[PDB]
Amino acid sequence: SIQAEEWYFGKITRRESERLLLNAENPRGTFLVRESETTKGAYCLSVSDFDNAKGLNVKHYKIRKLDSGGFYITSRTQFNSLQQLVAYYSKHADGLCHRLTTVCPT
Ligand SMILES: COC(=O)c1cc(C[C@H](NC(C)=O)C(=O)N[C@H]2CCCCN(Cc3ccc(-c4ccccc4)cc3)C2=O)ccc1C(F)(C(=O)O)C(=O)O
Repeated sequence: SIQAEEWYFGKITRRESERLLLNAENPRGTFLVRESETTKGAYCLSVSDFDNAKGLNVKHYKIRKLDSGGFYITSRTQFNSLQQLVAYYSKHADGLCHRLTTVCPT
């Protein structure tokens, strides 16, 4: 039950998730999952990043969910649940700006 996972912020906006992520105390990979503002049934993985080029910044990755059942960022790499997706991405950067590290403070 996703509503329960501590990294699931549910119904919060894009701007708010960015206000939470852009804290100077956040190390690369700080993250939360929320509802997509415009695609029903889609979610967004908001992730903090940091480089000398841009400094502290946020990326937003859409997570699709099929009725066949899979959750994914790229259809090539799918998961049976949001949790497993999160777990995978905490060990693999792959196409993400950085691997999932720590849950975003509130
Ligand atoms: C303007 O925005 C939107 O409409 C909107 C848009 C996005 C996508 C996001 N758009 C914005 C304006 O935030 C974006 O472009 N992120 C990039 C982030 C950087 C990577 C590049 N890329 C393409 C891509 C390439 C590779 C991979 C990848 C990842 C892991 C492994 C393999 C490949 C993922 C994506 C993305 O999707 C997500 C949520 C909402 C949205 F629903 C909304 O309603 O705004 C929201 O904020 O809620």
